[PDB]
Amino acid sequence: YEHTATIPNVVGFPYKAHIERNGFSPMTLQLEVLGTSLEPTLNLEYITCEYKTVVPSPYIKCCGTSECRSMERPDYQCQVYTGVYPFMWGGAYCFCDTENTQLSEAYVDRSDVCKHDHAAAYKAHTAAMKATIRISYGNLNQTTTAFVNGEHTVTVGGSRFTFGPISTAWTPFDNKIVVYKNDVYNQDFPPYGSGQPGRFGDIQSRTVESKDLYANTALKLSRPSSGTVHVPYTQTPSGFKYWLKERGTSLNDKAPFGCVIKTNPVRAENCAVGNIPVSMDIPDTAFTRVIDAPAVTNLECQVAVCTHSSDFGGIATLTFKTDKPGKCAVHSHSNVATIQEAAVDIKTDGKITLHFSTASASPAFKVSVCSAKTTCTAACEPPKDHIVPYGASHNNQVFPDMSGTAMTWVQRVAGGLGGLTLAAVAVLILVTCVTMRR
Amino acid sequence: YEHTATIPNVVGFPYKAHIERNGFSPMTLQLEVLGTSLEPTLNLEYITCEYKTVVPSPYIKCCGTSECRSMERPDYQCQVYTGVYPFMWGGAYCFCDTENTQLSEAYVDRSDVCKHDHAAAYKAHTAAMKATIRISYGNLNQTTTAFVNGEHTVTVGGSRFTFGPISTAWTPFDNKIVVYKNDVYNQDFPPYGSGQPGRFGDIQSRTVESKDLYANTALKLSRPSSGTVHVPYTQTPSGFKYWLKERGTSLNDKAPFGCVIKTNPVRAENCAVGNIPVSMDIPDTAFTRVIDAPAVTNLECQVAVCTHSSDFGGIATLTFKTDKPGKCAVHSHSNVATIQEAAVDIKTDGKITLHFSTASASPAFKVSVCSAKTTCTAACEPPKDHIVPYGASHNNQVFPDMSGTAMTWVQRVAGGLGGLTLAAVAVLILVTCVTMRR
Amino acid sequence: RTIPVTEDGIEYRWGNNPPVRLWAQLTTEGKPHGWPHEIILYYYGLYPAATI
Ligand SMILES: CCCCCCCC/C=C\CCCCCCCC(=O)OC[C@H](COP(=O)(O)OCC[N+](C)(C)C)OC(=O)CCCCCCC/C=C/CCCCCCCC
Ligand SMILES: CCCCCCCC/C=C\CCCCCCCC(=O)O[C@H](COC(=O)CCCCCCC/C=C/CCCCCCCC)COP(=O)(O)OCC[N+](C)(C)C
Ligand SMILES: *[C@@H]1O[C@H](CO)[C@@H](O[C@@H]2O[C@H](CO)[C@@H](O[C@@H]3O[C@H](CO)[C@@H](O)[C@H](O)[C@@H]3O)[C@H](O)[C@H]2NC(C)=O)[C@H](O)[C@H]1NC(C)=O
Ligand SMILES: *[C@@H]1O[C@H](CO)[C@@H](O[C@@H]2O[C@H](CO)[C@@H](O)[C@H](O)[C@H]2NC(C)=O)[C@H](O)[C@H]1NC(C)=O
Ligand SMILES: *[C@@H]1O[C@H](CO)[C@@H](O[C@@H]2O[C@H](CO)[C@@H](O)[C@H](O)[C@H]2NC(C)=O)[C@H](O)[C@H]1NC(C)=O
Ligand SMILES: CC(C)CCC[C@@H](C)[C@H]1CC[C@H]2[C@@H]3CC=C4C[C@@H](O)CC[C@]4(C)[C@H]3CC[C@]12C
Ligand SMILES: CCCCCCCCCCCCCCCCCC(=O)O
Ligand SMILES: CCCCCCCCCCCCCCCCCC(=O)O
Ligand SMILES: CCCCCCCCCCCCCCCC(=O)O
Ligand SMILES: CCCCCCCCCCCCCCCC(=O)O
Ligand SMILES: CCCCCCCCCCCCCCCC(=O)O
Ligand SMILES: CCCCCCCCCCCCCCCC(=O)O
Ligand SMILES: *[C@@H]1O[C@H](CO)[C@@H](O)[C@H](O)[C@H]1NC(C)=O
Ligand SMILES: *[C@@H]1O[C@H](CO)[C@@H](O)[C@H](O)[C@H]1NC(C)=O
Repeated sequence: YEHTATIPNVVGFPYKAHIERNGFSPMTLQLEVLGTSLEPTLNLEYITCEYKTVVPSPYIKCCGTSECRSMERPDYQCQVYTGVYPFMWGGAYCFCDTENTQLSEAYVDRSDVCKHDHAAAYKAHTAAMKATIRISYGNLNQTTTAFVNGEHTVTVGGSRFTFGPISTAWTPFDNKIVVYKNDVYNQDFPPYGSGQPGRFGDIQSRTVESKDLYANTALKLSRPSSGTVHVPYTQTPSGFKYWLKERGTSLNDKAPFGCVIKTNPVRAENCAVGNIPVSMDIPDTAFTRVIDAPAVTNLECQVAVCTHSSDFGGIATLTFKTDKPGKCAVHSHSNVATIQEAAVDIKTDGKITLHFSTASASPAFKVSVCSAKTTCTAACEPPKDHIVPYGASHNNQVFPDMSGTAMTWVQRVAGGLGGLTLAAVAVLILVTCVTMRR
Repeated sequence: YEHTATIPNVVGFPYKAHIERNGFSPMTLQLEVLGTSLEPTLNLEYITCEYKTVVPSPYIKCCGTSECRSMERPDYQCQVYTGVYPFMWGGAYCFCDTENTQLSEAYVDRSDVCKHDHAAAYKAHTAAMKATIRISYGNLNQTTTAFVNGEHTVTVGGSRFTFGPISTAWTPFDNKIVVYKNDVYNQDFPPYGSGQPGRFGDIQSRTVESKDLYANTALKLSRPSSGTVHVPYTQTPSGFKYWLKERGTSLNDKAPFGCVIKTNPVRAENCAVGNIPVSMDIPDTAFTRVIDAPAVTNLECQVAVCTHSSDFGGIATLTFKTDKPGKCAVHSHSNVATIQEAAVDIKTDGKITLHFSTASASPAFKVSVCSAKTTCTAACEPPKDHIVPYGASHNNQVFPDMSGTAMTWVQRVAGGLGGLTLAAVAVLILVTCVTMRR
Repeated sequence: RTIPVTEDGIEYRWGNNPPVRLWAQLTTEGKPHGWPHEIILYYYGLYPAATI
């Protein structure tokens, strides 16, 4: 059977889709969102971590001279210092007074635990949404997972279900994404090969298995002091540790729509935004015939108590007359209220109770039991709690009924004013007619 | 030094970027595209291959009866047949003539060489371009590779080079991509879980290591014939082999702009479309001072022979007077012609030859030798070969010079007509002035 | 077989032979710097419709 429905993208909302099949008894279906996942595509740019300044022991050329040797090392520095007279504990290291050179060599290398402790810069685009849906209709009760697009169909008890394209392309991740362990940051990391010392990206490596390493740490070399072997050098501190103690909070603490950001792989789950179109393919076996379905007539709706709270604070009493017991499908054709249950026990007493959630003072929702029809009218009340720990189960409709007390007074005032205006119009029209008659 | 240039996205063409540095002698640079690669991002949808129909030996219940058992097997079929009287070579297998059942069981499984022989369905988006560029200026001659975007800088002999993003977002791949070995096809493969028997995607598997397999091959079971044990079944042939012998040609045979499609990874190389912006950071060391650069004066340009062919069919003779020998930078400030050489030997004889490529009958390009200035005018000729095996080395400019013979005749006709029109205007103006005078 | 070759050129492959790329030059029967009508012919042999 061909049928399409649209559901909210809310986790824990008991959406109900009603099928009015022609030759069969109506069926009401429970579409439940158990959990979603918005999965972006990540393009790794480089790997940033703490660096390691390797300063080997200086060669001290006692009464001699060497020259600097060029080396293919990131941030390599080399300096031959003349006139040095170092000292050791036992005495003077070199033989002459000022005829001596010391070779100072230093460079930047990937730290031993970039393999362990590192941050990855990513680009996020084309987020792919996948959601978990429970289908429970008639006698079956199943849960399946499908990609949310008009190109995936999953079998549920012989049924072909396709969760159509998500309504919005909104994503919480920006173009540039930096991931450290379980935290994701929306950060404009510097482009590869253009890093500054002391900031994030001072040293950059394309891959963990990369052999090429870019380092810009402003390494400097200076004369040793007289009678000391220490290879003086002044260098900018690691920008990775600076970022670590200036990162602040991650995207989990600022994501809109209550998104929960996790990593491995980077994803945003249970975001409450947009709608999920649903296309349904139900076979004949699921439906029930009206010859075996009870015939329900004389359905009136009266309401004892109703409160427009977040939960199902409305209580509806229905009276009807059936011929045989069985199970009807109940639905609200109006978004002013949502009936908690979908099928109730139908027996000879011809008197059932329904729980519904509304948000308006005077809701007018319509209830159909099997094929019967009736109108439910109520005066719902402002509820008791300022705060509750659960979300609203209604559609958040606050427009009162056309026949509500407020709309009744408004309509009375409008009717009186319109009667006065039409009386004035008729009087002037008659007067003008008489004037042209004379 | 800050300088930006724009180059064509053509392989085998050397762009000549000229730097007019203020305090130094002009320098002309070689921008050579050795090879590009447009690299799309692939999202694997499913894996399609030939299937394997596994038909085990049928259980023949001699004078007895069994029931079919449901199995969690893709495309599973299980039909029981009563009244069977099979025969073997030695005689009748069962005992009773009609009191017997045979259990027919068949199913579809991933073939043993889907691990080897399979086709992958992909989605292509966000193609990333990377190009190989040779830089040879002054005394250096180097080749480097960089991603074509305004976020990558590569060091070339102390210089900071950044190739800004591809002028156009055009890609040869469509949304849906099917890859088989070294061929790529722009095919609308069926969505996952919605395959038809006998076509591509009749059986689908998410991954090569997937345990779940979707199969829709319309498998059918039918009564065995009397006195035979053969498990009859009729099934749709594999859609994979149908696609293999109906695939046709791949994207390599229809890609625009002469793109060459390869796999591992899927890419489009050497596509001739768009422009590649270039940002240049040249230090002082590369440039040469005008005090050590020769001073060139009295530069006239006369042209012996020129043919507007694809190659450098134009020959230019320049006369000048210098004080010392050395090396000037030569450039064409007009796209009409492109000088083959960027620096020529400058000596005392004061005459130099140049090779240039043009496409117009009467080109007017301007040549600067060191800091000198002159105008080159020529009458180029229609060339000899209807077809050549090499691309054009010019900018394809066919507008003749403002002073060319055709433009000379046009301008003469326009001047005569304008003189006649202005004479008529003056005569009428004088006549009207006299009329208002009287 | 007849193959049209234009300014952008073609690349034809036949059998297992490596591909061959060919480009078309700016050829025509017109005279470039002669009388006006020869120049008409020259700019008509290449880019017909535009010069028409
Ligand atoms: C002393 C006498 C006072 C009488 C005052 C007016 C009384 C008459 C009012 C209505 C007459 C009935 C005709 C229907 C026209 C208005 C319909 C209406 O009222 O609701 C229409 C919609 C439905 O509501 P919803 O819950 O689906 O959307 C709320 C979204 N949520 C709750 C999720 C945040 O509401 C919306 O979208 C509205 C969203 C915000 C609109 C702000 C503009 C304020 C004007 C409203 C219209 C009132 C008319 C004023 C003059 C009339 C002359 C008598
Ligand atoms: C007295 C006669 C006055 C009547 C003139 C009427 C004009 C005709 C109108 C429509 C013609 C449609 C065809 C498109 C025009 C293409 C031109 C173009 O596009 O020019 C382009 C740019 O030009 C300019 O920058 C402007 C300079 C010229 C404009 C005004 C010049 C003054 C007078 C015109 C002389 C020509 C006409 C008179 C000769 C006839 C006498 C017997 C040529 O450069 P290019 O090689 O990139 O072009 C090749 C195209 N490529 C390489 C992209 C394939
Ligand atoms: C053993 O110790 C002797 C001490 O005499 C070293 O002789 C010194 O060797 C240095 C080598 O650089 C020489 O200095 C030289 O002096 C000349 C003249 O001023 C000047 O051109 C340079 O300063 C030149 O290097 C010189 O032979 C000598 N210097 C002194 C006398 O203090 C000898 O090299 C040592 N050999 C070893 C291997 O231990
Ligand atoms: C279908 O079955 C699921 C799983 O058993 C039901 O979910 C549970 O319902 C019972 C109460 O009846 C409790 O264990 C929990 O409330 C639910 N556990 C969960 C959330 O896994 C679910 O109620 C059924 N769905 C229908 C029939 O609507
Ligand atoms: C700079 O070097 C490149 C690479 O060596 C030169 O390219 C070579 O050109 C010669 C002709 O002189 C060819 O025979 C070689 O096959 C080319 N080598 C290649 C393509 O790998 C290039 O000509 C030089 N450019 C200058 C001198 O500016
Ligand atoms: C000697 C005189 C009278 C000959 C007449 C000159 C005319 C016919 C020639 C001179 C320059 C020519 C143009 C030069 C450039 C172009 C651009 C090209 O993409 C199409 C043809 C077109 C538009 C040519 C059309 C014909 C043209 C206008
Ligand atoms: C809705 C009810 C419709 C009935 C309308 C009743 C008409 C009112 C009765 C008197 C109307 C007379 C007003 C016209 C003024 C008479 C003086 C004049 O025309 O010069
Ligand atoms: C470019 C050269 C400028 C010189 C212009 C010369 C003027 C032409 C000489 C005669 C002009 C007389 C035409 C006006 C008609 C006279 C009869 C009348 O006005 O009733
Ligand atoms: C809405 C209340 C009922 C509607 C009728 C109201 C009667 C109003 C009185 C009529 C106006 C007096 C008639 C003479 C007016 C005139 O022509 O000057
Ligand atoms: C909304 C203001 C009036 C516009 C609508 C005009 C259509 C109704 C026709 C007007 C009445 C004409 C009948 C003749 C009587 C008269 O002259 O007053
Ligand atoms: C372009 C050639 C030179 C331009 C001058 C052309 C001279 C044309 C002759 C002038 C027109 C005759 C004067 C009397 C016209 C009148 O008023 O009727
Ligand atoms: C392009 C057509 C004419 C429009 C430009 C008008 C500006 C020039 C002024 C016209 C001439 C007025 C001088 C008085 C002489 C006369 O009456 O003819
Ligand atoms: C959030 O997401 C996971 C999987 O997407 C789901 O299993 C979990 O129940 C969800 N949490 C909520 C809000 O119920
Ligand atoms: C095509 O591409 C490769 C790499 O992108 C390059 O090495 C090769 O030279 C190119 N072929 C041409 C057209 O020169």
